Amino acid sequence: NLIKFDDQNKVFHLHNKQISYLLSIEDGGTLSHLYFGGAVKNYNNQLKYPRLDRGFSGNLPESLDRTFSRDSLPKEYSSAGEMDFHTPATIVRNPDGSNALFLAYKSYKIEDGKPDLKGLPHSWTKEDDEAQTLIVTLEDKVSKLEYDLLYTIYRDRPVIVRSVQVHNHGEEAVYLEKVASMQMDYVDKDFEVITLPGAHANERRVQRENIGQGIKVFSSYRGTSSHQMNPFMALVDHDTNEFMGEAYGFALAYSGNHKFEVERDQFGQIHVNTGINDYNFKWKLNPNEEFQTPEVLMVYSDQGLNKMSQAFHSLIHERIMRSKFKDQIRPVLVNNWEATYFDFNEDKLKTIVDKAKKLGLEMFVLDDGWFGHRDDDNSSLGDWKVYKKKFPNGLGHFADYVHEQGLKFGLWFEPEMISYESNLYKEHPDYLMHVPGRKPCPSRNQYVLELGRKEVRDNIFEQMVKILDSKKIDYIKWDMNRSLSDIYESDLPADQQGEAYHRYVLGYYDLLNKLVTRYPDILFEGCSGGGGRFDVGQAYYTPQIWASDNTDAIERLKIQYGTSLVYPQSMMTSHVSVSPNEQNGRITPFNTRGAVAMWGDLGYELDLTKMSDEESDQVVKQVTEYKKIREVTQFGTLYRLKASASNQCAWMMVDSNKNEAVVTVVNVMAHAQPYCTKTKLAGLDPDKRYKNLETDEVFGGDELMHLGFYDPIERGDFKAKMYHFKAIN
Amino acid sequence: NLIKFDDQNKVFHLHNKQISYLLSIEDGGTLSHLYFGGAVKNYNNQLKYPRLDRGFSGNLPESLDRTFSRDSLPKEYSSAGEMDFHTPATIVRNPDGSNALFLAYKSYKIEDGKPDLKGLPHSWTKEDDEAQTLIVTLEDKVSKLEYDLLYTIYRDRPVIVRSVQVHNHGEEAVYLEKVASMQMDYVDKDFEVITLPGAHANERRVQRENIGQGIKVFSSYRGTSSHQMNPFMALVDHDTNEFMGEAYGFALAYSGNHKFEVERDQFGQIHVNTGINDYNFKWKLNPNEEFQTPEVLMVYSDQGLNKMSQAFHSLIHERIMRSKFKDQIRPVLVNNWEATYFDFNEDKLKTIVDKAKKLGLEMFVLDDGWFGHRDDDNSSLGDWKVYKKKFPNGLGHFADYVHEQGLKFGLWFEPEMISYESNLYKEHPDYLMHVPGRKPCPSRNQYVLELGRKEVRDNIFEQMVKILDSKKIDYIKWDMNRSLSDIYESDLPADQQGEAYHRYVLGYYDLLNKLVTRYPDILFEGCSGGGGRFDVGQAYYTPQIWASDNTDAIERLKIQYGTSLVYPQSMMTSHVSVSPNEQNGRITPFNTRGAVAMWGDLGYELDLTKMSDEESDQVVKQVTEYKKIREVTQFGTLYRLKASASNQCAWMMVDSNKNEAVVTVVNVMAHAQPYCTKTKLAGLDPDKRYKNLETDEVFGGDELMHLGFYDPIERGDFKAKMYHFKAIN
Amino acid sequence: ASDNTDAIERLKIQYGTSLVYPQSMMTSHVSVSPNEQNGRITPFNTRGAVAMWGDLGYELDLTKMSDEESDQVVKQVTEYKKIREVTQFGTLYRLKASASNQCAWMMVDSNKNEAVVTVVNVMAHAQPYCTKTKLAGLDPDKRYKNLETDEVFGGDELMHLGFYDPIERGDFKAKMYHFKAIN
Amino acid sequence: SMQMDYVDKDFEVITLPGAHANERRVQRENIGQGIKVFSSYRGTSSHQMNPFMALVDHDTNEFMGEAYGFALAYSGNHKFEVERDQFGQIHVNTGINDYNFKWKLNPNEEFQTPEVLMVYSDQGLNKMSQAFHSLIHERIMRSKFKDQIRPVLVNNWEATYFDFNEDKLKTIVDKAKKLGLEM
Repeated sequence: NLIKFDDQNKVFHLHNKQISYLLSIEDGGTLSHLYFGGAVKNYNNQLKYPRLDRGFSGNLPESLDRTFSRDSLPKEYSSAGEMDFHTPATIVRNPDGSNALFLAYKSYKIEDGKPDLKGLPHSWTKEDDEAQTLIVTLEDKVSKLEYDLLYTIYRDRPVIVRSVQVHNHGEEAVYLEKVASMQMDYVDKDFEVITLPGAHANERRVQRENIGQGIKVFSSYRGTSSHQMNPFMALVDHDTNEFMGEAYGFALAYSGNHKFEVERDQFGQIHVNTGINDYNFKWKLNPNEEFQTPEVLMVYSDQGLNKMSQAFHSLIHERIMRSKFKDQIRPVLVNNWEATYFDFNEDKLKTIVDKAKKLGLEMFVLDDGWFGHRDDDNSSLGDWKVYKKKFPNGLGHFADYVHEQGLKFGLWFEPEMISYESNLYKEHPDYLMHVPGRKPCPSRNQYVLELGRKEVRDNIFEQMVKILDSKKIDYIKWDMNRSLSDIYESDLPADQQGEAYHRYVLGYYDLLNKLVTRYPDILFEGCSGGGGRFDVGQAYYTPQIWASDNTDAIERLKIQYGTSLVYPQSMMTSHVSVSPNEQNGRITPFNTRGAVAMWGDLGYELDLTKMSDEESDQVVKQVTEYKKIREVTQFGTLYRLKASASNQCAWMMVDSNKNEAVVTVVNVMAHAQPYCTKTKLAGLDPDKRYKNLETDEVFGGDELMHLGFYDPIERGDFKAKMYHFKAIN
Repeated sequence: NLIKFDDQNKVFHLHNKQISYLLSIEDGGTLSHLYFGGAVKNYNNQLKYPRLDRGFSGNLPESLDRTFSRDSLPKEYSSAGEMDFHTPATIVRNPDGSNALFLAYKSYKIEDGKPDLKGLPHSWTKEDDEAQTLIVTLEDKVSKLEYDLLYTIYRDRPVIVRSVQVHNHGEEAVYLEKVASMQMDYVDKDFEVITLPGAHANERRVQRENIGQGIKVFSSYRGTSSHQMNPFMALVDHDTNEFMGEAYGFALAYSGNHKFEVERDQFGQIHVNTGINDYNFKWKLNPNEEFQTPEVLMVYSDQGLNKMSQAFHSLIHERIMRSKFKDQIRPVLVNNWEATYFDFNEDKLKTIVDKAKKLGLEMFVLDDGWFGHRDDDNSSLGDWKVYKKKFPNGLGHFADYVHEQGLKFGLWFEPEMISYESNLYKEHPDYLMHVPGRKPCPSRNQYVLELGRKEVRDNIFEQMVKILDSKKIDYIKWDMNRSLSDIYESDLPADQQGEAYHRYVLGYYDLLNKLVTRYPDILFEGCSGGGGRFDVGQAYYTPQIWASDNTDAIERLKIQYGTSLVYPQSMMTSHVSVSPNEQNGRITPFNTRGAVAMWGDLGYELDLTKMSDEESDQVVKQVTEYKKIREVTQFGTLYRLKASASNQCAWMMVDSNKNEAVVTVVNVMAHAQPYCTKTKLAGLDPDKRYKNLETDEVFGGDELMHLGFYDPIERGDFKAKMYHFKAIN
Repeated sequence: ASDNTDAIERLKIQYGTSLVYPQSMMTSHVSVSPNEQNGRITPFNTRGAVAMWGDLGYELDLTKMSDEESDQVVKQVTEYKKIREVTQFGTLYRLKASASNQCAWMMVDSNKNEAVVTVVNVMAHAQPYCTKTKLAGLDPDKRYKNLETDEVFGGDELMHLGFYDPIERGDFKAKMYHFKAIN
Repeated sequence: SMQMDYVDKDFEVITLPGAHANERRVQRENIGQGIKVFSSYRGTSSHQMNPFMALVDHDTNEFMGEAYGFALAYSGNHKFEVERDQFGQIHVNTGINDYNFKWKLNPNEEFQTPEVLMVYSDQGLNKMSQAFHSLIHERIMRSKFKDQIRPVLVNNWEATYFDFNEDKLKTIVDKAKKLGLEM
């Protein structure tokens, strides 16, 4: 069906209408990568790697053929100790102290659908016939280890999904010092690389570079996927842009330490690994045990980055996210954090609720400060019980009030964290993650829990169900405000402390899965001081994620633009916040804040009771208009049109039948002598006729995409305009 | 004089007329990097790092101050487990299984001269007073480790030399999983990075790149400094070129596995480590032991890359090389490898000696094939006794014949290597480096010796002195023709197998040092399939090195150009070889091979007896000319003028008093309609008057550097011209 | 120099004008905000600092200024009279071009005893990169007192080390420095 | 007014294009084969293209590298031509634009062109600019005021446009006086 093995020339071919993926069994049972790209009907050996004696690239054991080398062949995988000098995909530590591993082809099987990954988020299928998986097994006969390489192709997607499962069939333990989820080697490709670096309050700007000889590394070891480097990269041709050219995307489905490596070697070849970062990673694999890596989603586009991005959005939204809310319009909420910070009580919050109701908002979210005795960020983490001074009648009483006003109710937690000045720390001080005999380093004056221990998770779990069993909470904002610095797990032997990072993430997933599974009618929004854990693995549990603590309309342009490179727009949230902006002091028009916050799932995060009449009227109009378009903005096909470095940022959504489109154009710097700009649309049907619903003028889809229209000329920095088109009969 | 500590502001200042280097003791005893660059007389706290609370950049143990972080401060050093998220300079494994180290300032001392590095090559002083060394001690009071950071400054050079010595003052062992020789952090610099990648027969092309957010790694783990990536890196301004702009050069004095890391972080700062590669590196440091790293040479130029390169040339030549030959003109020799390969006997070689004498050559080097039963490269490594079939009366009989013809005699060895097909292997099979139980991988159908074992080194040492004590050998070419792939040392415990790479190099150095020390009157030429081990460390033992097995005049332009970026031209050798070229098939003029080969130390490597009469005449003239100019070409100050991607490559040497200059200009591709080009000189005295010794015309130095001269126009590819100027009274 | 009197677009106009023409040849006025030609909003102090690069003037209805703006004018005028000999006639060095997100320049009197430096930041950032400003045109062996802080630095320090620019929130912000050689 | 031909130079060209309310941004380009023309025929030297050009090495910046500056001393139509030819040589003309220029020169008459100032810097654009500043200020400008501090003036144009009378201007004058303005 989708996957065939030609036993004549030892070539595996994964194939659908859009893509072909070819790999083969070369000399020494070496698994060789041939091709990933546009579909071909057949293969006829034209990509067999040329034989050449290359100085200092050595050969297979006992071989006299100097023209074949594992140091030059493009491959599907690699290891330390096989006469390869590229950065290896896997590294094993053997009882004799060596790091040797020499993998050779053993067998394969082809099966329908794709197997569940134990303890990890993963992509899946609705019907078994919609995908197939190839599992190629390699073995080292001396250490008796077997590596299963998994490859999944979906029938209807330009996607290959890969991961690795290691098995110890020997009599002694080994340690896994590194296990990449995949490796891909290219020949005669002159790619550029695109990644999404950033910082707190500055996530995921698009960065794009040449690849020189050596290794470029994009990674995190913060215990999280991180603000500073998203687990994603794309390889593109020099000329690829948003609308044309080839692109290969690689998204790692994992929310902890990642490592993407892009190496160009001495023969001009590009070698790529992705998976769990090997930094302090050393997994003890006992006899008869197995280790499963997270998976990587790989997308090929033959036609620009929007098309690449759209394939990620569709896969994530349709075959990764489990939430019952994933296909449901998301509520327009007010969140009180920037509005009040810690300085509030119930009565203060009730006036905000009352104002939210008059403005037509749909949900009120209670943010940090409701619990323990949290008056500031120096205490109380670990004590998930209401702070009575602020809620004298309990939380249920406030929740009832919110519901009474026609609003849903949301609540913030930070389940992974603990403060010295908490009841939790006084009763269970060993729950705090640290190295015994060493003072731990603080970050935001708090510390991290040992989520690798069941007892620790059970305690936090029980605290939480005590609040959530009332079913008065409709939504949970799950936050996480520091990286891991003191890496240890107190109940493991010394020789297993290389497991602490990954066991932390497994425990996080386990606790999280337990809560979203127990409360399927709760909308969970992920958060980590903004977008510090914004990845495909997280999507599996939370259908939306706070993109950034930076709520400036202008800096949000670059953050939402970069985020959309991988993640569907319904997965990121965006709030209208006060001006001057609280993080950078920028002054922006209220209407621009609105229009930028409608790209993600719209909400409000400012003190609504302090808005002028004029601002309130604008909120009324924004919310009324958003309710009419949000099915299209939240779930339509997304096209990036213009990137902010150009002084304009523009994007649009089109519904799946191309009958309706919503376009936004934002101008950054004003100029006294402005150049005329045009905006051209994308993704319309050239033979439909579209009415501009503001002006009632009608335009062929062909006109909107080829002619476009003039952006209106106006004075003032930071101005936006929106357009709404609908196909007529 | 050169080093001061201000104990009130806690600032160390190393200073001479050219450079200043500033570092301070910051909060928490954190050693902070302030500045390295043009000299300043005083310092007044203006570079104190700004305090800002940065999200997810955590703080010191027990500190309430969030505006200071080891994750944002620029530093002299760093480690895993100190709340820093950059790639760490050092990583330690403790008995409790953790990788935590927390270093804090302990004390300093300032000494004259600089201390010897045990078991390693290093720079040194002739008079104590020409340099001073600052040693800053940092400690971790829990593990009781102490790290000594050494900083040496020479009075008359724009150089800082750095290394690290780790001491275990606790009661239990630790393991060192990484120990960088140096770290340097920069603020608000938008550098490009230059490196010297290549391949076998394609070494050290200049590569130049932008630095994006993430980590760029330039490294080797071939057990040698390598063909693929030289242990060198420079950081430069975007507008820096050969003649102007700032440049920072870093050369690691080490001939094993290296790793240069250049990270640009989330706050736009650039973070650099250099040292021994941490790949499979794990050094067990028992109580009361120490570990010394190789040193790094750092050069600052405020005026282009020529001036940076010249500071390295001068340091290497005057204060690193130890050979009695280092200041002596190098012989014009013939080497028979490309002339005959393996297919020769004594009588064939004698005709070549005879022709060499007629042509005025000064030395004959007997290359591979003279020993064991070496008829091809499938046997005999490890059997260093003459091959009686080829030398029926012994090696001394041939050596004597060479001397009778008035030439010196050189001999090739590959002391680090072993063939299965050898007496060495038959008698001592366990000398062969391999993981017990695993067939080793072959490369050039040979294997590596366990140089980490005294027994093994002594065996080879004794074989070699038996030949060399005859006093009949004036020169040794020391070759090494494959990388290390099966990494183990049979006499170490399993938990010390992470010492195998570094013990191998230490053993190599130990054997090499012993031999060069016993034979001060022998000229040693290093080699490793060409330039696979061309580094500052090797220079300490061998004053010249075979630059590449590529002997094509045109590809050698790029190899020699990139080589000269760090290494004095007297350290590289270059031979006129046959056309068509044996490696790439290019056809070049005999004159062009001559001119390109006089940049390095000139030699011939082709069957002299087969040359036409016209070529013999060219050789006679080349050799007669070279003897006149070679004091200037071999030891004069070097200036690169034009790089070959321009279609021209040009360079010149000027003697120390600027009275004599030799210039070479090579045109690569001809054109039917050629543009006129000019060549301008550099490094002359503008107020001297220089006679062109071919034409007798006289030009002011100012004219030669400002006006230059037209290059002659000719047809034909791959043509060269040389000029020789001398100052007149 | 231009009918455009926006402090921010004036950075590029004044920068390109100075490529050829002495600064005393161009005039620059403090004008109202929002700017009348492009609608940009800028701090009053930034308009002052950019308008002192050329020969300073005011072009706005002085009778409509708030008391706070009038005090700023009094202070701008008082400061400008002290320094204008150097800013109008000192040797001009451009230091930073606005596309870098900063525009900076400085004037040094003919004996290198006095210098006036201006640094203007265009876009604010939530997560700002530290920047330094290095001076040019000073005597490396003179010692120069910052007249605001009273701290003293060698000419060599000010040109090779420079100093950290202060980190502030808000778009379109300026800082000036006045150095004078001491005995 | 002049012509300059270069051999084996791989210059970039800097010019000062703009528009009304947007004059003299720095622009910097490669020179390909063909002719690049920078000019005015507005009867003035113009907002759109200042009569100035510099040729610089690729690595030249504000502080280092060679630069050649060419300023045409003329306030009418100019034309700067930078031609790179079929043999890689660079040919430059500067003078009065020839566009609808046709001057009848009778027997025994003469025609004098405006002059071009050419500056060579061996050390960056600041140094080039400083030489233009010094020449223009000391050897071109004739005005008695050229060496005198320039007055801090208020100009009423953006303050009132056309809508004023004397009484209104007098209130602005009074306020200007309180603020310490001089004209």
